[PDB]
Amino acid sequence: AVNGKGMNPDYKAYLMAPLKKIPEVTNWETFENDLRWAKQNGFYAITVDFWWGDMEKNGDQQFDFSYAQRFAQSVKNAGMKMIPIISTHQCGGNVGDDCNVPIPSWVWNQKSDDSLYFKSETGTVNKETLNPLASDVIRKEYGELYTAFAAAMKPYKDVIAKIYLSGGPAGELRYPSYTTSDGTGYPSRGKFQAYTEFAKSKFRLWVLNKYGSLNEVNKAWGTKLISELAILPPSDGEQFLMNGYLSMYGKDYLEWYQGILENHTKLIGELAHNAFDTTFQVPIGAKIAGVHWQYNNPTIPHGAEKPAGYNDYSHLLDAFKSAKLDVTFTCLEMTDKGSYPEYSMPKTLVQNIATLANEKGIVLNGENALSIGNEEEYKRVAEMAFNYNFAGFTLLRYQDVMYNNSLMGKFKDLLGVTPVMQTIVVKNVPTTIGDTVYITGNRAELGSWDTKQYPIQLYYDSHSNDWRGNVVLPAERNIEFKAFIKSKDGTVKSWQTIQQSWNPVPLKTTSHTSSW
Ligand SMILES: OC[C@H]1O[C@H](O[C@H]2[C@H](O)[C@@H](O)[C@@](O)(O[C@H]3[C@H](O)[C@@H](O)[C@@H](O[C@H]4[C@H](O)[C@@H](O)[C@@H](O)O[C@@H]4CO)O[C@@H]3CO)O[C@@H]2CO)[C@H](O)[C@@H](O)[C@@H]1O
Ligand SMILES: OC[C@H]1O[C@H](O[C@H]2[C@H](O)[C@@H](O)[C@H](O)O[C@@H]2CO)[C@H](O)[C@@H](O)[C@@H]1O
Ligand SMILES: OC[C@H]1O[C@H](O[C@H]2[C@H](O)[C@@H](O)[C@H](O)O[C@@H]2CO)[C@H](O)[C@@H](O)[C@@H]1O
Ligand SMILES: [Ca+2]
Repeated sequence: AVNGKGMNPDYKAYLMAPLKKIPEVTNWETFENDLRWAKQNGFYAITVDFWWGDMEKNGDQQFDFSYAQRFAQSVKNAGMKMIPIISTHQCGGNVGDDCNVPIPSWVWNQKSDDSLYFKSETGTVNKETLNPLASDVIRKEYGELYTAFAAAMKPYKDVIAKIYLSGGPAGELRYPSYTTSDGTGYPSRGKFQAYTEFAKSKFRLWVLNKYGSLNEVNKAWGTKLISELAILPPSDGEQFLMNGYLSMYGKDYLEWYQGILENHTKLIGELAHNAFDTTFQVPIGAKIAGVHWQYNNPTIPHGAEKPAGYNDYSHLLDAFKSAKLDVTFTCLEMTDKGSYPEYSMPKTLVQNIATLANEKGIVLNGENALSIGNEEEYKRVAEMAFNYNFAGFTLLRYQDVMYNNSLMGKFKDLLGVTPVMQTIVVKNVPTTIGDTVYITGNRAELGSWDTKQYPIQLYYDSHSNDWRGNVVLPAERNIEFKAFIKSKDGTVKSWQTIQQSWNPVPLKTTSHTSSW
């Protein structure tokens, strides 16, 4: 892995349940057998969307957690674990969606203004999830839902390994900037979603709070606004993305725009910990979307991410740290393209995100954005998961591997692995002052023969005059590896004579000793 490290010892593989209720896909008894099959293939737990639309459909405080309890019961019967997602967003309308569960229709009647939903640059209304600006409504509703959910599920604490929160559309903390109705679906630029009167008012008040008066606003932005009502979000999204973002106005607008998501993150994290820490005491997390298109568009740099709300990932992740929420990035199986017209750089995106997360000490989890039908995508996921310190990987989705033994087997081999500590010892290494020693191998867990950025470092043992390292390896998987030497300048000086192997890596911690 990067930084002379290896795979994360806490790595776990997860399986996404279907979007629709289990009975609409199969039966509970078969489902229990599926779970056992999943566990046998290296899956630690099943993640599942519990839709707000299903749990509080009829009206405020009219809960129904029976499906969830029933699901949990079967999970318990299979001797499995589960990760509930309190899906406060609509199922249907997003990529891969095979469902139709809008959030409770009554919620939209909690306000007479337009504070609850989103409106795009062109007026497209979106009601997939509550507008995070309506923090008062969010605090109440989410607080009540989380609290009631905790009580109803308390007797199933034993099978709940983690709890996920939904920070926006598709269960991700972002704005609904890429949708078919708004004409912003991949791979087009996204449209900003701050055009409801309420959003314009909030931005206006935020700006005036920051500078005090319009006169000071005009001084800071170098503008000549005639009235406070002239303080508005971008009137021309395209022009803003081309050059407007560079101005002090642009920086302020984006700070506010992303800031809303950061505050929302802190709010839901607070509400979740209050409702769950005592009852379950398990990690809590939220998701960030991989908006990889328009990444390197020369004309509109990161033209899809900024409208989605992603302007500064470092700053965004800090909010997750403050809220004590683990992060899941949802797009690891893709390769960089960076070519017209999509300007897609998903791999670069994931690496940057993973790097920030690791630096900040944020538990990082990953998912594949689209269904995987080939082993190559699994290898791409593995390269990212095992070289960028991911603590977990969740496969979308259930059916793809449950009904494809071939694919299921590839997954077990490459991603359904159990990490195990092992000591690697290499003797008679002809190193000189300044040299460092590393090992690299065939599997992703070993850096896939990369010597530049993914090798695993070994350390000299002056007591035994050899080089050693405690490495995390995939249990019961065959491996091939070789130690090699890097000079002070970082140049690879030489390699170990014979290629080593472990067929397979022992389940119990031990050591592998070989000579250079
Ligand atoms: O069961 C959990 C949730 O499952 C669904 O949400 C998934 C979604 O299906 C999945 O695609 C994803 O990854 O999120 C991002 C993704 O990271 C982005 O890349 C992008 O997807 C685009 C593709 O990358 C691109 O190649 C092309 O296909 O266009 C895609 C969409 O424009 O956008 C999505 C955001 O939706 O993760 C989520 C979260 O698990 C389901 O929708 C959701 O309701 C469930 O909660
Ligand atoms: O709120 C002030 C004005 O903001 C926008 O205008 C921005 C524009 O979005 C940006 O691309 C450019 O670089 O700067 C101007 C401000 O000088 C709105 O479009 C205007 O209607 C607002 O008055
Ligand atoms: O680059 C992929 C191959 O890496 C190694 O091959 C090394 C070899 O170990 C070393 O002794 C020699 O000097 O250089 C080659 C090429 O870098 C693995 O041993 C191979 O299995 C990989 O395919
Ligand atoms: Ca309520």
